[PDB]
Amino acid sequence: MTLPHIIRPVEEVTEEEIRNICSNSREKIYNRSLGSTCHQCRQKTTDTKTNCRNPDCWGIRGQFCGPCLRNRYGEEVKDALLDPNWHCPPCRGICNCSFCRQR
Amino acid sequence: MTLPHIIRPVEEVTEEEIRNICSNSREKIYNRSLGSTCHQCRQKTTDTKTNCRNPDCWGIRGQFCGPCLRNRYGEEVKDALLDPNWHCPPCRGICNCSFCRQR
DNA sequence: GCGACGCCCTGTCGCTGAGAAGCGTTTGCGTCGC
DNA sequence: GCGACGCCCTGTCGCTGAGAAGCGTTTGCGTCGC
Ligand SMILES: [Mg+2]
Ligand SMILES: [Zn+2]
Ligand SMILES: [Zn+2]
Ligand SMILES: [Zn+2]
Ligand SMILES: [Zn+2]
Ligand SMILES: [Zn+2]
Ligand SMILES: [Zn+2]
Repeated sequence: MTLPHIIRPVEEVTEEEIRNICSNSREKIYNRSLGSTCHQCRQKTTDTKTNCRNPDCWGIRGQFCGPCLRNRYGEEVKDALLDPNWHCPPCRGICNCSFCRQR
Repeated sequence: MTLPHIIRPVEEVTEEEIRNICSNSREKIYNRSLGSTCHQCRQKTTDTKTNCRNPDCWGIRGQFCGPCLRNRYGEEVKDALLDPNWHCPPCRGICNCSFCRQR
């Protein structure tokens, strides 16, 4: 029951995907089917999340919303999506979410 | 895709289950459907395996065949099945299988 | 001390259930003679 | 050094793919006045 992690090439990031990056946590649209869960805030919403490009990454641990990457790590989702070598904070061992920081 | 770990009470261990404990690795009967995998030797066979009674155990990591528990840990499967508090070597942190010992 | 109301940077954790498995290439050792 | 054949305690590792996710109870702070 692990969601397959697919690495999206930087050249295939579209303008609509960039525009649908969340700019405020309260503006999110929840969808139990088409939404994607942010690893940090654990909300399943339809705004664009990051895509970890580490081949050894798995599941949703690499998916971060606009506000969460902005506020918890000082990184922009738009920059991460256009970064060919971007690795998620869990991959880098620097994730400060409520679960990863006690561990 | 994790096999549910069910704790079998000692009072419900039957005579047939005891008799079907493997006494020699070469006598095992392989069955891809009704067999059970031994965590140590990773063979899926129909001989009786151990049942870890630690509630926090999960999956097949607690299932050990007769010869493997006998040879790798000096414990008898019959004694382990009749032990109300028996915990698998992975739970005890003493598993010496090819995977757990490099880790 | 517990939570209101402004401020600026517009924000977060709890809980359950989660945490592989098994086919394939798989079976000890020591002392010999290839 | 690589693998045969006896011995006794009758035996084991490699590899792929595996390694949660998301609903619920969820949103910063400081300084006030309850
Ligand atoms: Mg799973
Ligand atoms: Zn988030
Ligand atoms: Zn990652
Ligand atoms: Zn984390
Ligand atoms: Zn075994
Ligand atoms: Zn166990
Ligand atoms: Zn092990």
